[PDB]
Amino acid sequence: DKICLGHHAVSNGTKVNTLTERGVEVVNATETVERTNIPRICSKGKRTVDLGQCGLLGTITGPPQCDQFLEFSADLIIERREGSDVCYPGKFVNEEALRQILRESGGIDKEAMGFTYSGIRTNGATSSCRRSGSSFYAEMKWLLSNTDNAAFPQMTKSYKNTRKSPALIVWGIHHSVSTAEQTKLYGSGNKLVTVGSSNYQQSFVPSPGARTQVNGQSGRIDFHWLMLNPNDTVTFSFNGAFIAPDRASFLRGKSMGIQSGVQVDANCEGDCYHSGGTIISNLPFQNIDSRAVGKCPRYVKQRSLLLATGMKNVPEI
Amino acid sequence: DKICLGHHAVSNGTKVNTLTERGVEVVNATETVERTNIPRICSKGKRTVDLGQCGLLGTITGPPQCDQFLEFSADLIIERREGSDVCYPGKFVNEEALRQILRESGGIDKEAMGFTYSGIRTNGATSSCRRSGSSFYAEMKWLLSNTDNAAFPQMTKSYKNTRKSPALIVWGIHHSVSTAEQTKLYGSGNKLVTVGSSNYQQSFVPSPGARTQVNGQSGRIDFHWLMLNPNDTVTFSFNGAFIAPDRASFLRGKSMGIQSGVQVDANCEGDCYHSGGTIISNLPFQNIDSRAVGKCPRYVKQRSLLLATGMKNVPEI
Amino acid sequence: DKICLGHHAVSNGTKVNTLTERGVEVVNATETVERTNIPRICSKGKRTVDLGQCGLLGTITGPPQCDQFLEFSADLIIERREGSDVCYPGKFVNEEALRQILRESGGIDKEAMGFTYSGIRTNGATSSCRRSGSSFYAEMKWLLSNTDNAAFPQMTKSYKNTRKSPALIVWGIHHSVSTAEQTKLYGSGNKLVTVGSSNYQQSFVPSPGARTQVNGQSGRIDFHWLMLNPNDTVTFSFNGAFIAPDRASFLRGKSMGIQSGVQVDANCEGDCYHSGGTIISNLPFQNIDSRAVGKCPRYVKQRSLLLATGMKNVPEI
Amino acid sequence: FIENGWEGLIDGWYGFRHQNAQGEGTAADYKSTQSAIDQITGKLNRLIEKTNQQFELIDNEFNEVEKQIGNVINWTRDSITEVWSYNAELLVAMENQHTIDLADSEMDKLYERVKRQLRENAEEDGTGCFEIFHKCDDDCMASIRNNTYDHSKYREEAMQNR
Amino acid sequence: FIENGWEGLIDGWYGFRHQNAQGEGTAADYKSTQSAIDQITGKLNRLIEKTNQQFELIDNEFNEVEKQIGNVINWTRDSITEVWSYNAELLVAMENQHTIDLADSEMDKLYERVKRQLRENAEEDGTGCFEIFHKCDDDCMASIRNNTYDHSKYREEAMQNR
Amino acid sequence: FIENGWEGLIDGWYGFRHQNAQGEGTAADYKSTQSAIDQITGKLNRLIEKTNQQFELIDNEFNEVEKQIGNVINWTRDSITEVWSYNAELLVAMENQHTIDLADSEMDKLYERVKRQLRENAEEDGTGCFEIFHKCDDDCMASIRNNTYDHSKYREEAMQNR
Ligand SMILES: CC(=O)N[C@@H]1[C@@H](O)[C@H](O[C@@H]2O[C@H](CO)[C@H](O)[C@H](O[C@]3(C(=O)O)C[C@H](O)[C@@H](NC(C)=O)[C@H]([C@H](O)[C@H](O)CO)O3)[C@H]2O)[C@@H](CO)O[C@H]1O
Ligand SMILES: CC(=O)N[C@@H]1[C@@H](O)[C@H](O[C@@H]2O[C@H](CO)[C@H](O)[C@H](O[C@]3(C(=O)O)C[C@H](O)[C@@H](NC(C)=O)[C@H]([C@H](O)[C@H](O)CO)O3)[C@H]2O)[C@@H](CO)O[C@H]1O
Ligand SMILES: CC(=O)N[C@@H]1[C@@H](O)[C@H](O[C@@H]2O[C@H](CO)[C@H](O)[C@H](O[C@]3(C(=O)O)C[C@H](O)[C@@H](NC(C)=O)[C@H]([C@H](O)[C@H](O)CO)O3)[C@H]2O)[C@@H](CO)O[C@H]1O
Ligand SMILES: *[C@@H]1O[C@H](CO)[C@@H](O)[C@H](O)[C@H]1NC(C)=O
Ligand SMILES: *[C@@H]1O[C@H](CO)[C@@H](O)[C@H](O)[C@H]1NC(C)=O
Ligand SMILES: *[C@@H]1O[C@H](CO)[C@@H](O)[C@H](O)[C@H]1NC(C)=O
Ligand SMILES: *[C@@H]1O[C@H](CO)[C@@H](O)[C@H](O)[C@H]1NC(C)=O
Ligand SMILES: *[C@@H]1O[C@H](CO)[C@@H](O)[C@H](O)[C@H]1NC(C)=O
Ligand SMILES: *[C@@H]1O[C@H](CO)[C@@H](O)[C@H](O)[C@H]1NC(C)=O
Repeated sequence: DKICLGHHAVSNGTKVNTLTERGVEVVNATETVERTNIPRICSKGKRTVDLGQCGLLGTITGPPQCDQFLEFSADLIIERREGSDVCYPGKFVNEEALRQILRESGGIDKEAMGFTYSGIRTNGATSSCRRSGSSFYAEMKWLLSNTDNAAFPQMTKSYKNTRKSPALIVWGIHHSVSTAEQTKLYGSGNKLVTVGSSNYQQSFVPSPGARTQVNGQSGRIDFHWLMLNPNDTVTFSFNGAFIAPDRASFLRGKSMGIQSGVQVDANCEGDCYHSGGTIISNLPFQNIDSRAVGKCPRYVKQRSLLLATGMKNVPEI
Repeated sequence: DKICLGHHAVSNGTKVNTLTERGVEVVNATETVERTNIPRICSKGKRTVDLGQCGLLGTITGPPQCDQFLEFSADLIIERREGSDVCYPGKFVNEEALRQILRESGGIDKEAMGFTYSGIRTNGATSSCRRSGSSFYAEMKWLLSNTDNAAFPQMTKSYKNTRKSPALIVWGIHHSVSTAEQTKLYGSGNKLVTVGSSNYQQSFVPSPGARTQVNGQSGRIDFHWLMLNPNDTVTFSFNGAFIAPDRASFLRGKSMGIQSGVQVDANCEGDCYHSGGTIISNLPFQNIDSRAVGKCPRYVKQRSLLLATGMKNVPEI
Repeated sequence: DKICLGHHAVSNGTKVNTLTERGVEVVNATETVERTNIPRICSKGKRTVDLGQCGLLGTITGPPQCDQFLEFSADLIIERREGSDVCYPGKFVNEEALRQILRESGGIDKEAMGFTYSGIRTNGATSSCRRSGSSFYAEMKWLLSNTDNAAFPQMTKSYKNTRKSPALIVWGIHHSVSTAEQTKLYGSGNKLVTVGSSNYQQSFVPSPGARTQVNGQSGRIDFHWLMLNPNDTVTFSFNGAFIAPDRASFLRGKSMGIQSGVQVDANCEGDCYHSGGTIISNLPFQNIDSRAVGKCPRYVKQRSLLLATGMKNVPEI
Repeated sequence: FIENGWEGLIDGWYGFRHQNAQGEGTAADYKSTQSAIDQITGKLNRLIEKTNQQFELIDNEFNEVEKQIGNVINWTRDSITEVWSYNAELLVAMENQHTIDLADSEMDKLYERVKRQLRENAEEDGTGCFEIFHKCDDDCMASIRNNTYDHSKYREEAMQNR
Repeated sequence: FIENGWEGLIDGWYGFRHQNAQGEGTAADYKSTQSAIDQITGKLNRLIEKTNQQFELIDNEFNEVEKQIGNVINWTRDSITEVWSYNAELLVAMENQHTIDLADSEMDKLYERVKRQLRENAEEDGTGCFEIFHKCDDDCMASIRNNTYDHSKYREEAMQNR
Repeated sequence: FIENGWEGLIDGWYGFRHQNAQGEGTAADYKSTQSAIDQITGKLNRLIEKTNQQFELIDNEFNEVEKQIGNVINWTRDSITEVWSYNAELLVAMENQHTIDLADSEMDKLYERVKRQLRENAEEDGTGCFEIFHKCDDDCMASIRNNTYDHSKYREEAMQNR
């Protein structure tokens, strides 16, 4: 007579690593590092806007591509490689900070500033921003002299933020192709555009000169911005070469912005996004993209880390 | 006959977490995450200055609020929300870097630069900086023309740092309310203030224009600074719109600066500070303030992590 | 009769630390924190350049000290404390970013830009950059008027990057000792140097004035740079006070740059470098230099952490 | 068990395999199996937990950020990547060691349970079997399996045969 | 002990509880209790240690720093926060497992000590008790407790009664 | 072994030390020694591993970088330094505890192997020795050492002498 104790085993166990050995055979094991990617932007149940050809900063200035995005509202914002912040060539000082601001803004909310103008013109346009005919940024005003070579009266405009949240103010300096064209637009003399607030004091001057041929133009437009505190007032003192703001932008709520090149899919749900798709996983680690954003597992160098979920597999000799 | 072995237990054990279970009952346990805060700045045995209404940067320029802080000396520096670096409206370029410099400076030590002046005035004042009458920054000089609309002679001043530590130099550009006022102060023409040293070359120009009404004034004063190396010389070449430095600042030793809104308490001792008080704790972790500074336990998301200090509590059935 | 089991011991065991005790005696133990340093730059099998007296940025502009480094090629780049980027006094805007670019560039590759000039001079020199006689930066051109006080014709030059990698472009603004000298060189009037590309729009103006006496001169030269994309064109519009680029720099491959004060040793091999030598170690941690670069063990505060490689040492009573 | 596992035990982790007179039989022990399973699943539940912390963009793969802040960002991200790789590999290795060791400990618990359950009526062959020195039919084996074996019934006969 | 702890043992962690003829008695064992206590307090001393590293301000809650450097600072601080939260929870869990296991190991050490101390003069009932097959008054019990029990005195009588 | 190690055992970690009639002898056990050695060297190979991640300069000890970005860089580097110091000390401590415990476990494995190897022909003195109640010359001791001792040969005599 005899009774025996023992444990189970299989002819098909899996190798794992421990403190003392590399590659012991256990009965069962599971993966802890996620490598499966879903090549779509899983946006099921999320207010999503696909900026497409419209650059994120453009939504504040409003080039034609952003005409449908002047007052968007979203929980998830997607930037595309074909996007563009400008129609007339230019760029934003502190552009990436503004992008990071708008990505989590939940959308924007425009509001008229009420800038009335005296003895100038306010309908400056161009063929780089074509809306039917030669047009301009929908949220801006291209101010120049009345006729040609005429003087620009030294003007001062002010705007009080009568709301409870900071107001995104964006203006623009125009660098002409030459001092002759700068005179043709705003008159002779060195123009000065000073901007003031309760915590802002910068000042700007145009830089006429010859540049490349971006979008058909050799002139440029510097875009500048500042955040206005509640009950605070912005003051613009200018004498030419000034792209005046027509409407302020107020942040709606909160959101998250990603950059991607894959299509939107409202069928799957995901919180971890990267440019290649969505990481739908419950594993604690991932080896897909180190710059993944959202609520993600931690990125690790290793492609696989097998966690043992069974005992040691001693083969039946 | 029989002898038995066993262990203790209680009807009042505490739940902890392990590798294999969540919420097992052990006999005794202690907390590892600190949540108790002392709502005061425990400064027992520390040379402390409470800047109060005086902004930290003001101690270099010396507005009236900082008259008692022109040459302070401290181991712990406290900034207050009611502080202010300026009396006449203005701000510092690279202000937070200078704040982080002064917080660990152990205090400052002023020293006259010996700038003598020829055919101008050096007693420019204002009502925003009131010391009995209209006054100015105690460590600065407001240079303008002799009478009114008069010319400003192109001047050059130099200062050699005859000491063994870097000298904090701070000057100021004055942006007037208009070019007419800029002429009323320093004469016509575009003024230029160039500053040079052995590792510094910046240059500045005034920006006359209309701004808001901070402290009753629409003009501004840009405050700039640089660190001077031993045996190195600073050179100021100017022709108007210049707030000249009267005294240099030398760092005394080392210290640490915090921002808080609670009162000082010389009865308790603490090395871990935040804006809400002092974290007096020997625990390895804390869940009070992630931006706590000093010698602190590590901040963690969890409010509680019970460490078992006893065996498993099996109830007496 | 009797048979006994047991384990070994020694009269000379080593103390280690565990979870429950500090300083138990084990039979054998090994060190995990590396403190041994080799006070040389172990560069066996690596293409190394020792910049010596030549500053890293100088290799782009080419002061005399960098005449042998105009087109270097390396896997390991060593900066020296005696290095200098300039001969005529000046500095680089965004200098450390350019240094970090050149450290991992694998070397540089110059290429003529083909800038031809009309009615000016292109042989401006100085005694601070002495190559036999008064000379200048080997990769630059000092443009001024033909005779003296003569006008500078408003010029525009363009360069297309006809290659597949970004082209490092570097130009220079000249700040003279005075407006009188600025007129003596480039004529009267405020000069303007605008620079444009497909993603760059900056503009610059000279700052004449009196400064210190670095290398015998009181004037300065601001050095600016930009990276050119393939098939993109840079445009320089200038009217004086301009140090024009003669050759562009193209990055060769990849490398790594260190700063050190110890001599090169091609006898030992190492991947972990610091300013004091090379950390040749297989241990997981090090306590030599926290700013060590390369493929290093992790820096830790502790000088020693003994890992037990033997059993507990119970002395033979 | 000492150096062999039972590939035939396909309905449980641990179990009893006996032979007396009616032949050779094998059954699975539910208690120890469920204990080890509950511990391992405890580990799984601990290590699958979702992190509720959201991180957003700080650089840009369309328009490269400024070079200095970009190198600082890359430097920090690579440092944190090293930290999480170390934590991941160390975590998995430690948890694997503790898992194998806890399974072994459960086997020892079962074996010692049977040993004290049989008292002086059996001996240890040395390979995980209990030599019973008395007649033990299927009802006696099943009495050992369901933890109801009374050693007083066979004490005189077992010791007398030993 | 097998499935019950003694709430009456209020002067120690482990101990002996016997009954023979003079009644039922209970006392606490000092050696094992002091061993477990010393190990646990070793853990406490290890985990309370003060960090001597000072960190100062790098942002500003009165005047918000620039937005880009602020988002990089916040990003880094949140990353380090995740690291320290992981390290904290994992540390506490692991230390708890090792603590419970070390207490169990101490109990086993005491039990096996008594088992080898009694030799062949007793048997294991299976629930942490030693059935002594001879007269063992309070002096014999106290001889087991203070680790002075001589098995040769009762060997003939114990084996004869077994 | 219970409270003493053999400084004379200079050719192995564990081993047998006996005395019968021909004198007193000592030899080393190769199997357990090689097991513990292989585990410890496994730890060494795990912890020596080279990190293939390259980090380059982000500050400058010749020309100090700008003050704000410099304080952010220093702040981040000090944070990561704290993380790696914690990971280092905790790793070494945990690995030391597991090392000592695994050595003890190997000793227990050898001892229990001999215990089940001798069956009923010996008793446990309580200090790591097996009292054999029969004549056991050097061939019998060496039969225990090489794991070939047959307990049936001495069973009648051993039990009869016990
Ligand atoms: C193709 C080429 O290289 N030739 C350029 C030539 O383009 C350039 O003239 C500019 O050409 C563009 C189109 O290529 C436009 O026609 C420019 O005119 C407009 C515009 O539509 O943008 C006309 C418009 O009425 C103007 N608006 C206002 C408010 O003034 C603007 C404006 O003048 C400028 O955009 C501001 O810089 O321009 C036209 O100027 C010439 C110019 O020298 O150079 C050739 O080499
Ligand atoms: C209340 C309002 O909106 N009205 C402003 C009016 O304030 C402003 O004049 C300024 O008013 C302030 C007080 O509100 C001061 O009185 C200014 O004068 C002083 C000053 O004390 O600051 C006088 C002083 O002598 C001057 N010092 C020197 C060294 O020149 C300074 C100096 O001129 C300026 O501060 C530099 O910008 O000013 C007074 O100018 C007027 C101005 O247009 O605008 C009304 O709308
Ligand atoms: C020693 C002292 O303090 N005296 C200075 C005196 O140096 C300075 O004149 C400058 O002196 C330096 C040498 O110390 C050079 O001689 C300067 O002349 C040169 C140069 O070689 O750098 C001559 C050269 O032909 C010029 N090149 C061109 C292309 O124009 C340059 C050029 O003018 C300047 O470098 C540009 O700023 O200079 C010489 O000017 C005088 C000047 O006021 O001040 C004394 O105090
Ligand atoms: C292996 O483990 C995984 C995860 O714990 C589980 O889903 C799976 O069913 C297991 N396999 C077996 C055969 O039990
Ligand atoms: C529980 O543990 C804490 C800390 O280790 C200790 O101060 C306290 O006295 C313990 N409680 C008891 C009842 O021993
Ligand atoms: C102690 O350990 C080290 C590293 O594991 C080894 O090189 C050395 O030989 C060991 N010492 C002895 C005496 O075995
Ligand atoms: C940072 O890393 C990314 C890849 O992760 C790279 O594309 C980018 O150029 C790097 N930034 C630099 C080198 O400044
Ligand atoms: C960084 O976080 C703090 C809160 O911890 C917040 O107040 C601040 O606005 C954040 N910085 C940003 C959003 O730039
Ligand atoms: C950063 O730390 C280094 C030393 O590691 C120090 O030399 C440098 O000054 C620090 N940067 C500061 C204080 O801005």
